[PDB]
Amino acid sequence: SGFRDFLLKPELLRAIVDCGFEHPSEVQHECIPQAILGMDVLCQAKSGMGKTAVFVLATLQQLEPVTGQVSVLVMCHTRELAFQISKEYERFSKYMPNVKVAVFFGGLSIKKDEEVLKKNCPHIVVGTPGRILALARNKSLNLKHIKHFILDECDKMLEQLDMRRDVQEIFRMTPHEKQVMMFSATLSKEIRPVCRKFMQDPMEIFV
Amino acid sequence: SGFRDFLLKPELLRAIVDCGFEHPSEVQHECIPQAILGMDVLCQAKSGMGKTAVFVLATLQQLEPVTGQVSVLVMCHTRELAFQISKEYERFSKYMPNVKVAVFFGGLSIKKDEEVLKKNCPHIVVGTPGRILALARNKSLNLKHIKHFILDECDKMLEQLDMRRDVQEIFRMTPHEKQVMMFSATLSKEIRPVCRKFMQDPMEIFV
Repeated sequence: SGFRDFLLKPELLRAIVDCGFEHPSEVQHECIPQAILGMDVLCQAKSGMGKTAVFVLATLQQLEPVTGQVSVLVMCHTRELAFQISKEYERFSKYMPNVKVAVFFGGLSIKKDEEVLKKNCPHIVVGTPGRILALARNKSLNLKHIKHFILDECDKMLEQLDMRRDVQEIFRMTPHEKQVMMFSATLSKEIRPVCRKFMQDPMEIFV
Repeated sequence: SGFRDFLLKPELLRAIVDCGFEHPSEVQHECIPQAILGMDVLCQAKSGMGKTAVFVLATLQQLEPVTGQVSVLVMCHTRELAFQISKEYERFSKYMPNVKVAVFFGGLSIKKDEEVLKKNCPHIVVGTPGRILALARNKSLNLKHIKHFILDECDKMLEQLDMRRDVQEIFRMTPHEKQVMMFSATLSKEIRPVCRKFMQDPMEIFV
């Protein structure tokens, strides 16, 4: 199964080989090619289909790192998944020197997060709506350079009125010209339209 | 838990756990506790035993950061390993935003390496003997503050008479009061004594 069958940069393909993948799932086969071109995506895929890899690979492939600038924002509902996402970015960026990732899921002292943003500004930020919004509101987190807006476990986030509003306020702070992708193992018929309100003629896949 | 019993500072233990590390190798279990106390180390461990993690964690734990000066020097044989060591440092210094690392493995104009030391002096330097010595000789790199002298793939380095001489000249420029640690997948009986000449009653482990 050609991960090499995708148009990926050499350093990226090499990292994938090192991780021992060799077989994209049907979802990866149908999402990655379009995701790499910056197309918006709404994807419902069961556990094991490799949803994280889809956006991790797609965003690393499009990454045009600028020191002191955050260009990728990923948000999700569970703390465990947030760190697994960061783990994945590290795995696939093994041969891409200086690609920095930071996780802001909710640690006492927002000051610590501000210090990371100020002294070792990351290129990719992964976190929870509340904390991301707080950092954005106090100006520690500059969101004017986001080129990729990604939500994982997107239904759990948007189905809750309070978290939905937070995500909406954050979205409003980012550039219009950007890629938006959302993933979840479960996307009810009722929540799908809500996800699409953040996208532009997105590719859709439900399994 | 795994690394939770290593008596590492909060910010460091957190990075370890958040990065998904819960399985210290036998080598790491035996070396880390002593390395953290500043003990010199001579270690032979097969690939996958976590040699780099040993000195990355030990040195981050002992690091007493001073703006403008390098306190940790790591040198190895292969260019690829040099860059992965850098990734390891970045990974575990996740919650230590002020700590900076740089890689100088040659290949390009030394002026560029000089540019780094004159504007963004790192606390940790990783590179090849030839280039480190050159930067040291022209004064760009001040080695009078090194508290940790580390060699990975030490046998391949000390094996070559010319590379050995470069290492000896660099060593001579560092403070007497420092920690010296050497690692490799293979330490012949003939090169072990050569490694120990740079150490003071070191802990030795050969597996």
